[PDB]
Amino acid sequence: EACVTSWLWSEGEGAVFYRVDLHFTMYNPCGPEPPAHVVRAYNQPAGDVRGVWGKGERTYAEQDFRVGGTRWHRLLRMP
Amino acid sequence: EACVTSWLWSEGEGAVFYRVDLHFTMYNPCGPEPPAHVVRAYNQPAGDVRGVWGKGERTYAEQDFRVGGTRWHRLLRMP
Repeated sequence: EACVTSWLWSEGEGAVFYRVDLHFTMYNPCGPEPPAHVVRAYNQPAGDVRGVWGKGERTYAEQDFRVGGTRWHRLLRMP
Repeated sequence: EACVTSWLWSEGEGAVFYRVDLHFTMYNPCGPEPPAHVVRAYNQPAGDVRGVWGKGERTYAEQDFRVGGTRWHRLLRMP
């Protein structure tokens, strides 16, 4: 049982910032449901990747994408 | 501060299963580092999607992919 993280922010005014942490720790979920738009945004397969940052040790991949009508960003661990 | 989840399993003998939960709750991470191969597998942009299951209310998208030499699967919430 352990953990990693990633971040998730949007562009345009009214932008939201996200510091997400993922825990790899039969019935029922594990809590509530934030704004559902922030879920359908962190999951969407942004097949395009145009960034590789961080300092490794740790390696993050940066990936912009438009959903509906709002441009995001999403940097995830990538060893 | 709240939560969603998703699952992550592999094919071929010696397969691992994963029940992952994501918490959208300046310095430092948030814990340890599981087997790094399971991180570089849940993050990889599987741009291809060939599944839409669950019962909605809740909606999951199913998406197979080959990394290196191991075929996975990955079903994520998609409202």
